[PDB]
Amino acid sequence: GTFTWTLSDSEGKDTPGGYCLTRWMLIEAELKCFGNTAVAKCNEKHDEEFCDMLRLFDFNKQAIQRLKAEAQMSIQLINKAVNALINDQLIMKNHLRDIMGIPYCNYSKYWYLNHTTTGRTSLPKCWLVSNGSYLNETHFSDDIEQQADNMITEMLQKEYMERQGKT
Amino acid sequence: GTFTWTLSDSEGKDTPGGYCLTRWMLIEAELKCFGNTAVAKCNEKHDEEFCDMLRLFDFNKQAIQRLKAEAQMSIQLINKAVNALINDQLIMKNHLRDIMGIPYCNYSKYWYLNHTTTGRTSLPKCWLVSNGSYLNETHFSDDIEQQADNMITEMLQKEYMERQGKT
Amino acid sequence: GTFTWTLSDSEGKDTPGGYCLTRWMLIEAELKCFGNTAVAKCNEKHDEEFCDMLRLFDFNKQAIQRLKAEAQMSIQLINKAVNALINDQLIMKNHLRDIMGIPYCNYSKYWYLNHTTTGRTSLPKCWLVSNGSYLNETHFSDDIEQQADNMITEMLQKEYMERQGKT
Amino acid sequence: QVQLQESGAGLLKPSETLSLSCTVDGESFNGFFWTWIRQPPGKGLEWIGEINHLASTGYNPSLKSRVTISVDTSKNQFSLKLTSVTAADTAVYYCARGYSYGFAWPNYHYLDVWGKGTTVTVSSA
Amino acid sequence: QVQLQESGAGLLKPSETLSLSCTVDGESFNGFFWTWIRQPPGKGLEWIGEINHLASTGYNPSLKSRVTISVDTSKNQFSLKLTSVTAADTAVYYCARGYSYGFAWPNYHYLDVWGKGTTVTVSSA
Amino acid sequence: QVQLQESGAGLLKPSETLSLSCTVDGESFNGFFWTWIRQPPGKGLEWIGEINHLASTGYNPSLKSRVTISVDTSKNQFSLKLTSVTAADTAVYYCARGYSYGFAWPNYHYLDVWGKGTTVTVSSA
Amino acid sequence: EIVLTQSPATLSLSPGERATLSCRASQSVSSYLAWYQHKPGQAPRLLIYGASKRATGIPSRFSGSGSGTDFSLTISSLEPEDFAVYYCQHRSDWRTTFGQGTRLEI
Amino acid sequence: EIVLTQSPATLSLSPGERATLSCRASQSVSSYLAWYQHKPGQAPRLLIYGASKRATGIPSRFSGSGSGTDFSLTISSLEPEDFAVYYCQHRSDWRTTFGQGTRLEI
Amino acid sequence: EIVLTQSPATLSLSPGERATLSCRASQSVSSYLAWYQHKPGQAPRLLIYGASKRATGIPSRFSGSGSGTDFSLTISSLEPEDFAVYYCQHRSDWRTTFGQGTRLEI
Amino acid sequence: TSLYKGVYELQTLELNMETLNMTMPLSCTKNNSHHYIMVGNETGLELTLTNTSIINHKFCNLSDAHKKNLYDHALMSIISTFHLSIPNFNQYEAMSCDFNGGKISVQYNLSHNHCGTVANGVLQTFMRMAWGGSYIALDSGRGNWDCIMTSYQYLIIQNTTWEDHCQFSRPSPIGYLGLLSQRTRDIYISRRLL
Amino acid sequence: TSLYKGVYELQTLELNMETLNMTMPLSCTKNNSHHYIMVGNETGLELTLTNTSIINHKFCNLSDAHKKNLYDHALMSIISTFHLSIPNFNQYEAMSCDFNGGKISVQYNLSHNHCGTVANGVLQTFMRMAWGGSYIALDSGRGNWDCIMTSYQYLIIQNTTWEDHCQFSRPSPIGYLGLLSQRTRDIYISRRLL
Amino acid sequence: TSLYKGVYELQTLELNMETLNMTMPLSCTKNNSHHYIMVGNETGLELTLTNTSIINHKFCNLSDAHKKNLYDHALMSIISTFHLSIPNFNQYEAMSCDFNGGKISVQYNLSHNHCGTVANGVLQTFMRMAWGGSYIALDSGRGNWDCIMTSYQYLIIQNTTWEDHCQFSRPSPIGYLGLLSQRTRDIYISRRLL
Ligand SMILES: *[C@@H]1O[C@H](CO)[C@@H](O[C@@H]2O[C@H](CO)[C@@H](O[C@@H]3O[C@H](CO[C@H]4O[C@H](CO)[C@@H](O)[C@H](O[C@H]5O[C@H](CO)[C@@H](O)[C@H](O)[C@@H]5O)[C@@H]4O)[C@@H](O)[C@H](O[C@H]4O[C@H](CO)[C@@H](O)[C@H](O)[C@@H]4O[C@@H]4O[C@H](CO)[C@@H](O)[C@H](O)[C@H]4NC(C)=O)[C@@H]3O)[C@H](O)[C@H]2NC(C)=O)[C@H](O)[C@H]1NC(C)=O
Ligand SMILES: *[C@@H]1O[C@H](CO)[C@@H](O[C@@H]2O[C@H](CO)[C@@H](O[C@@H]3O[C@H](CO[C@H]4O[C@H](CO)[C@@H](O)[C@H](O[C@H]5O[C@H](CO)[C@@H](O)[C@H](O)[C@@H]5O)[C@@H]4O)[C@@H](O)[C@H](O[C@H]4O[C@H](CO)[C@@H](O)[C@H](O)[C@@H]4O[C@@H]4O[C@H](CO)[C@@H](O)[C@H](O)[C@H]4NC(C)=O)[C@@H]3O)[C@H](O)[C@H]2NC(C)=O)[C@H](O)[C@H]1NC(C)=O
Ligand SMILES: *[C@@H]1O[C@H](CO)[C@@H](O[C@@H]2O[C@H](CO)[C@@H](O[C@@H]3O[C@H](CO[C@H]4O[C@H](CO)[C@@H](O)[C@H](O[C@H]5O[C@H](CO)[C@@H](O)[C@H](O)[C@@H]5O)[C@@H]4O)[C@@H](O)[C@H](O[C@H]4O[C@H](CO)[C@@H](O)[C@H](O)[C@@H]4O[C@@H]4O[C@H](CO)[C@@H](O)[C@H](O)[C@H]4NC(C)=O)[C@@H]3O)[C@H](O)[C@H]2NC(C)=O)[C@H](O)[C@H]1NC(C)=O
Ligand SMILES: *[C@@H]1O[C@H](CO)[C@@H](O)[C@H](O)[C@H]1NC(C)=O
Repeated sequence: GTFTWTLSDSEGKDTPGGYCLTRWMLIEAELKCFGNTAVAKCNEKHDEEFCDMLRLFDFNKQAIQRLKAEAQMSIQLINKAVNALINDQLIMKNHLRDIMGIPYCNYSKYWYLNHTTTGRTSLPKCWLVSNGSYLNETHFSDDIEQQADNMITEMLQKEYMERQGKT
Repeated sequence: GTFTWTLSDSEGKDTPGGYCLTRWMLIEAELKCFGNTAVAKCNEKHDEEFCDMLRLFDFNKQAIQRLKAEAQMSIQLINKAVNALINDQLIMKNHLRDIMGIPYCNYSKYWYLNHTTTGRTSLPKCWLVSNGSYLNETHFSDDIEQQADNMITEMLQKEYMERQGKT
Repeated sequence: GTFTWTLSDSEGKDTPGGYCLTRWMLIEAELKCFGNTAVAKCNEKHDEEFCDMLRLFDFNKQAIQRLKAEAQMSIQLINKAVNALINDQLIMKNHLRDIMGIPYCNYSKYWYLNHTTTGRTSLPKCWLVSNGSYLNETHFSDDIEQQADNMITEMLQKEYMERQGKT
Repeated sequence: QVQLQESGAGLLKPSETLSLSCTVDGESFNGFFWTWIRQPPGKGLEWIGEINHLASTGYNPSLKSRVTISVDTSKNQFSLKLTSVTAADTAVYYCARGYSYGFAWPNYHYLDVWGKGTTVTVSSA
Repeated sequence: QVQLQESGAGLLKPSETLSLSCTVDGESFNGFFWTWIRQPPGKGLEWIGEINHLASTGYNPSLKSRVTISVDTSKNQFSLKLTSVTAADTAVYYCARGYSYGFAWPNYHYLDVWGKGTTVTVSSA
Repeated sequence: QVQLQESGAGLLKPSETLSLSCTVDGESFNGFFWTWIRQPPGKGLEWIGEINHLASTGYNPSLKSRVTISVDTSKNQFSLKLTSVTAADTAVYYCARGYSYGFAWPNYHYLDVWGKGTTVTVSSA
Repeated sequence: EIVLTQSPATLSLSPGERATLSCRASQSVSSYLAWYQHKPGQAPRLLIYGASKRATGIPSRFSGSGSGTDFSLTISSLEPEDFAVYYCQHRSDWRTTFGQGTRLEI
Repeated sequence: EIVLTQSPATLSLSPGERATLSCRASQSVSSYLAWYQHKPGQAPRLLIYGASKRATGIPSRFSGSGSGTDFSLTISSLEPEDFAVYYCQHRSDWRTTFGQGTRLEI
Repeated sequence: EIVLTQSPATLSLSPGERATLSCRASQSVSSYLAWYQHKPGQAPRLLIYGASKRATGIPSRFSGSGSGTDFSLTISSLEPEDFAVYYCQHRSDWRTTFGQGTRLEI
Repeated sequence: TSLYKGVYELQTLELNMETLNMTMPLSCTKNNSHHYIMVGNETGLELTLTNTSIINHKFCNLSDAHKKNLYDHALMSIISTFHLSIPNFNQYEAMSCDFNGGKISVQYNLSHNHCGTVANGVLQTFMRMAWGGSYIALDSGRGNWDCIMTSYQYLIIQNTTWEDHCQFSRPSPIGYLGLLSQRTRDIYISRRLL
Repeated sequence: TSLYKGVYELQTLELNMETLNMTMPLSCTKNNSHHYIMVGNETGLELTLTNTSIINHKFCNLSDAHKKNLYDHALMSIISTFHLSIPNFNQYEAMSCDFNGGKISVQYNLSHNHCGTVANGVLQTFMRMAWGGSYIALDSGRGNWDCIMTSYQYLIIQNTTWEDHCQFSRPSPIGYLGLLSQRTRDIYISRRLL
Repeated sequence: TSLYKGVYELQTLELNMETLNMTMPLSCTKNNSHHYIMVGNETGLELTLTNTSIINHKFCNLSDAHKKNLYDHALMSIISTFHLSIPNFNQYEAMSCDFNGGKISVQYNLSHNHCGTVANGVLQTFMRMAWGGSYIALDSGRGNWDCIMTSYQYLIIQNTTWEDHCQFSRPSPIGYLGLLSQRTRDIYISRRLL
């Protein structure tokens, strides 16, 4: 089947319908909040590693809060929830890319664009690795340019529909 | 994989590309026909319990009509068709919500909005249960309100494109 | 889960973001290139047999080029990649249609429309079989007509947004 | 209306084998523990054992090596055999229908339908 | 051209064992039932048995206990041993190639290539 | 600081059973191959065998049938028994701690901590 | 194993008096006890089950109570036909046990 | 088990006459019968298989027919070389059976 | 099975000279050899392991080298207490073997 | 009577899943102790949580049952799915069976951390299989994480004929269908060559 | 030549599945009785529906075959997938094998409601595995629901070398790929610890 | 510092998957030979590629270990998933185990085309389970298709306590989660009734 876990409501009011990664969920021990627009893509896309990690972290937090946590683990629980949380085929694709010598996602690192003035961002995409190191930014700058173009096009179309609605 | 069962053509001509639930499929033993707009969402969404029940009921009817039914049961038939009909992860999501004390869908009851004048409706959503009873409407009226907003917005946007097409 | 294999970049520059089937991949031993518009649907549709075949052929080519091919087969490789490549439920649906006497897709033959002047085409759809033979075109010409309508409507809508963007 | 009819010889000599049978006429046969009980003279009730329609059995430990209880669902009967009977086996023997309720607390069990009873004496005369 | 070359002693005494071998020269060994048949004097054909290249065998039930058939695919041969021969085993013995078609109706089977045949006589002289 | 205390009678007659024990004081018991070695007079070192904390063993092939090595991880001890000792078993016997590194090339193995040793003589006197 | 001890061994009571019989279990019961009446020359008769429920045809003067390890059978106004031997019975899984019995006499 | 009975036991005909032989199975056959010709001093020769199919080297005068339980071999015009013993043969799975044979003589 | 031959059997060297001892394995070793020193009246002492690294408390004059089938132990300047018997040692999986030994004497 | 945005009436429907009876099993709950999975209109399985066992031996003669081939194939399939869905099942003595004459009787012995017990895995499987109406009999002793504990000593599954049993929950195929994907997901290895 | 909306020409293409031969098995049908699954250009399996059995014993010495390790690993994988895909298989006598010398010979006995039989399950799996060109040999005796019956007494699977066999249907990997997800889905429990 | 289209700054984040420790196992690599899968903050499994075997017998007493029920259930589950994920495992002597006292010790003998060997299947499973960190120890002997060869003779899996071992790669649940779907996908049949 397909993943189904709904993300819990973001704690930060700055992103009304988005999602926030707290200081514990990040290596830089800071808070990163992504807006509703970026987070809505996580409901429809099937190949976004970041949206699978969001579902994993959210499931983790909710399970710790609503179930009585103990040190002994209920392996059964994650075993039954896994496919409701992530696309195991995304993992398989990254494995296939690895064994074929293609740069692949190891789910550690993600990049996104930030429109400084507004604070709006894009949905983070996994930072690929190859030969034991992260790709240098120049090797995938085309994808970054594509993401910037997409953010421009989607915003312009939203403005068009807005202008239409107001009039 | 993902579900694939195409809904059979609706008997009722009132909904040309929609789907109709006959008196047998409903507890109130009446006929409820949903339009093409609501039924088209069932082809693309992965978390709509109602669209999985529609696929189940349609599979049932087609099996009864095209295969020679006998009292001895073909467990194998549903066993092989199940994942082509429903998202088993939707079920897992409702189980996880149940065991976490979150209101969950038990696939019995569904609510939808009806635009009285025209008769157009929204895609039915599961009426959640908690503590052995159905949620009171006031507990999820915000979601109902959201559906009304969506039911307005998408239609208005269609009208915009309509204006574009006629001109 | 859901398929995840990204199509490799098209060799032909005529279709910048599309895909090309070389003379070996086709029975007529010719080259058929499909444009980016048709190929983009393969990223989001779940019931398109042709997009599953595209993923199969592309996986085959990439395996032959990046892995050292030997005559002994790595059954293991396809066994692990299959669900990243194709929707097995699409196959199940075609099986269910077959056993119910409904015309079904046997993944051999596909039809598409070609806008002669421009060379743009639609996403190929499976040519169904029944009673051991291919359906005559008149039996599914309505679906073909529907596809032509789609090719008009989506293009017109793009033109509308175009008019919006330029102004 | 339920009857249990008990049959079997009650006149035995030591080292022989007591064979009793109880036939059930009235109501169902599944879902009950068909039970053998005995009362020795000048003593209280003593549970011999029980069996259900699946041939699952329970025996009094002090007699396990010597007691065998069997069932025949074709004619709704159940039988008790006690091998190598000694003077301690002189008693009145009852078959009874037991019902156990374990679906909700408090659980309960009872023997509600009893047979007439068969006197069994073992002696050298 | 297909040839079945037969070998084995034909002069036997009662209670001995008959040992015949048939070697196939020509075409494949698989896909056929290599068959032993015998004809007693003043009697019709009698099927002894058959074997294929997987060592699967079929035997006449009236001789099953005492008859054994074996195969050697390395040199495309098959052998018949009949133990404890009596006067009823005096006969002409043939090896033959059988072909069975069960892929479409009507199914058919035949023995198309036959060996020369070996006379086997058993007596006390 | 690790010691390997050694105990066991060194005076034996032919056909008896040598029984030696070695207890480890210091550092861990797991991850090592506790080893028995012997030197006969006028002869080089001879590996008797080794055992780890999982009771997996290795023995010299010339003695396998006749040698047994055991462990007890409760008190970190390991024992050697040689049955039916003959004149060829007169030797000094050592227990030792072996460490095998097989995680990267070059692999290596050594016996770094040795016990004092026990003289074992077998004779008819 | 659960055993039942009945109290007292014997009772001497007049007709119309209240009779109280006790049954003590060696541990908390797997299921509530049952009470039987037994007369010479005839089979035991089920009086009470579930420690408080009358069987079919049992007069209302027979009552029961108890829980844990303590159970009791009560005859409010005992009739002349109520003089007999009374047994408490318990059942754990596939093991039925009887109390030694209490004799009720005039 | 499927057994075969041939009819008749002996046929007396002159060269140039039509010979007809029947084979009857105890039940509907698992496989259409074969017909063999057998002369003294040599191995039997496969004449017909599948009840109607001529083997290699078999002259056209040999024909066959039948189904179910009834099968027949026909020699339209018999030459002197046709006087021999004829056998029908059946095979079920791993069991081959022969008819007792019919003598075709002058 | 990997076996070890030491060369030579005995060396006659004055103190301060250079001592070289060779160990040859019947095949390419599974692991690099160890070198032990052994004196009468006491236990053997681990000198070298991994064929080239000194154990704890081993003076720097002890060096090792080798690979494949050839290994060597070297004493740059040998003190009077260095005259003893030296063993090479190999281990394959669950099998330890020793060289026959080499005697250094004045 | 409930109007949203002044023009949108809130309306409801309830599906009669009973009409799916010929093509898929339907499970429902009668009360705390009794639950059912029906197959068609003639046969099904009764699952009872109970302190009263009906089997007092340690046999489960599955291979002999296969050889005799007298049982209902659909019911055997349901039994197989249920058993293969139990997580971390590692105490074969806890399961006893009777299959004589083609009947189906299966008894799971739930007596005894409580999480790493056959009782927990069996009861979680039961919650999924009898989803809807299970909750009233379950989680009496609240456990850590998703752990379930009840006061019952046995879960018994026996064949039964059709009857209107769904007093507490409506018949539904969801539990069975959902359990289909759980099969073998959490079984332990008992030998090296499966 | 067929024009839609006056500007849209209907055109076709047919995929050459044969080019996939090096990375996935390809199934095709030669005629009613003979069907093939090819692995590469050198080896494969021949599946024959036939009244002529080639094995006349009850053995299938799988463990000895594994330890000897002489067979083709891809072919054994295909055999395993096929057998694990059979629904409700409960008659171990119906399957016999020969693996001596590394060859693969597997024979399913189809002789005998026809739905609850080994023949039905075996033939359904065969229809999925040899999908495309199976229909001509199958459903001669029409059955209830998805039930298949034929007049064939045996299904035989033997290793074979490559040859141009696909006279009735084009080679395709679809059947094998589809069966991959059916593995173990409808197997019965034969013991409590699997 | 890295602006795109003038107004889009390229920014990055790295997830601390260690925070998932209470709900899912986390695997990481310490160096070429040592790898870990931790379950919570108390226990886990150390997987070592090594020439030094620790078991020198042919037993793997899984049934007796289940019988005694002394091991950690989560660790046994991880072991089961790993072994069930190996493709084409057909040499049971290649796997030996010790479970006495509830400990977990499992040893795969990788000694010996190299593709159709237990070594290849076990190492592919190890690459998936210890993903993100296995690559340094693997692909030393390059093989056809996805085939892996190494110079190590053994893979050893033993339970261990928590320690900061993730020197070479960050802890991650991805390998274990991905392997969950691989279970039983490529196992061979060893008898007719599973
Ligand atoms: C999703 O979640 C929701 C919410 O949790 C679930 O909805 C529940 O579904 C169950 C099952 O359908 C509902 O239970 C039904 O209730 C009706 C109405 O009962 C009420 O009114 C009765 C008078 O009309 C009254 O007697 C009842 O009280 C008495 O009985 C109940 C037990 O039923 C006791 O607890 C009370 O103490 C009291 O004694 C009550 O107030 C019932 O009628 C219905 O039972 C009938 O139908 C069953 C199903 O066919 C049969 O098995 C029963 O035998 C029974 O039969 C009919 O009974 C009638 C009343 O006696 C009688 O008149 C009639 O002749 C007789 N036969 C026929 C043919 O009609 C059943 O118990 C429950 O109310 C729902 N809860 C809510 C909050 O809506 C839903 O199921 C979930 N879905 C899934 C898939 O899990
Ligand atoms: C999806 O469904 C569709 C529709 O159901 C499937 O389409 C079918 O696919 C099959 C398999 O490819 C097609 O069958 C092919 O047909 C062609 C054409 O045959 C016709 O023309 C011939 C003359 O050109 C003529 O002889 C034929 O009739 C004779 O033979 C047939 C059997 O083939 C008998 O039934 C007739 O009674 C008659 O005797 C017929 O009219 C065939 O050429 C083709 O066979 C060749 O190729 C095979 C595959 O490589 C080889 O195995 C064969 O040996 C054969 O080889 C070639 O034969 C040529 C003709 O004799 C010869 O000239 C040539 O030299 C020789 N060799 C080479 C190297 O070329 C095959 O039989 C079928 O027609 C399709 N049906 C439809 C309606 O289109 C589709 O497969 C399905 N897909 C899946 C995945 O299931
Ligand atoms: C996805 O792919 C990417 C890219 O391939 C992976 O990213 C790698 O992730 C690993 C694992 O986290 C990173 O390794 C870490 O590196 C840091 C930094 O090390 C550098 O700086 C040190 C000084 O700051 C320096 O000493 C280091 O060199 C020395 O050590 C290394 C081995 O660590 C040797 O190879 C060198 O020869 C040299 O001796 C180096 O230049 C390390 O600090 C870090 O180790 C600490 O943390 C570990 C995890 O907790 C602990 O297990 C270690 O014990 C160690 O502990 C800390 O060490 C500090 C430095 O000594 C010390 O100051 C501190 O007190 C001590 N303790 C604490 C509590 O902090 C670890 O080795 C690697 O660099 C990444 N690579 C890249 C290119 O970014 C990513 O993991 C992949 N994801 C998945 C899921 O697979
Ligand atoms: C492994 O588990 C056992 C369980 O009894 C425990 O005693 C042992 O200490 C553990 N091993 C390690 C290395 O932590």
